[PDB]
Amino acid sequence: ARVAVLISGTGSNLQALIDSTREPNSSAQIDIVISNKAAVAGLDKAERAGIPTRVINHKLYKNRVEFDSAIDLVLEEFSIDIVCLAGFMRILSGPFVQKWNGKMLNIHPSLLPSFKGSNAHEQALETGVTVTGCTVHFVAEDVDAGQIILQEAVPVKRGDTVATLSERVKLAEHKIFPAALQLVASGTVQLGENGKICWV
Ligand SMILES: Nc1nc2ccn(CCCCCc3ccc(C(=O)N[C@@H](CCC(=O)O)C(=O)O)s3)c2c(=O)[nH]1
Ligand SMILES: NCC(=O)N[C@@H]1O[C@H](COP(=O)([O-])[O-])[C@@H](O)[C@H]1O
Repeated sequence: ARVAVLISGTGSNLQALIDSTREPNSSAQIDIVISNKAAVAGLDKAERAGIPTRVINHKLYKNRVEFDSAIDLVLEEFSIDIVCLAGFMRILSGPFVQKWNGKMLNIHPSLLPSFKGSNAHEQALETGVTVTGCTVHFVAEDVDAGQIILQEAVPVKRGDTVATLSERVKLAEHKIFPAALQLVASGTVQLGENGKICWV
């Protein structure tokens, strides 16, 4: 399965995916890394690994559909089968999400459905949970319909901040995200006709 990784920043999840896809038994190959922001560290990791990179500045487009079209064109150029969102900070348009339904994964730093949206760690700390975690799910038009592939719980320690909590959660992301990619790329997991997760 040919994979694109969309990033917006540091790219530690990207790096975890690169490491796992270079394993002999990997069913996924990363063929293109797309950032919406230039000069982010995730682009260096991609280039260091020999993976083509494309910057597609969302700010240069009129709306999301024009921006998403630029991305979709690169995905077609590279004959992509699967799209991993790994720190991607742009909400995607409905038709794009529809087109890639059942083919686009996302890592989210909470135990969905808890703490949706952009500041999950902030919300978790404000709420005072002692257990949080991360979630790999298929992307639907809203974070609510996205079918969940894997999750891993992570403890919240007393005194945790966004910096320390996100550091601990990221260790779990770097585990379940490569595993979830391997599950989908190998055909072991897919969206069924029900639209719910199907294990083969
Ligand atoms: N249709 C759809 N699209 C996408 C893209 C990722 N996910 C799944 C990941 C869900 C994680 C939560 C969030 C991700 C991005 C957020 C956001 O607010 N982006 C602002 C810029 C904010 C900023 O950087 O200051 C914007 O795009 O305007 S929130 C989805 C999805 O499930 N459905
Ligand atoms: N909007 C979703 C979101 O906030 N996802 C989070 O962004 C980080 C990306 O880090 P990375 O660039 O080092 O992989 C990850 O911690 C991921 O859980």
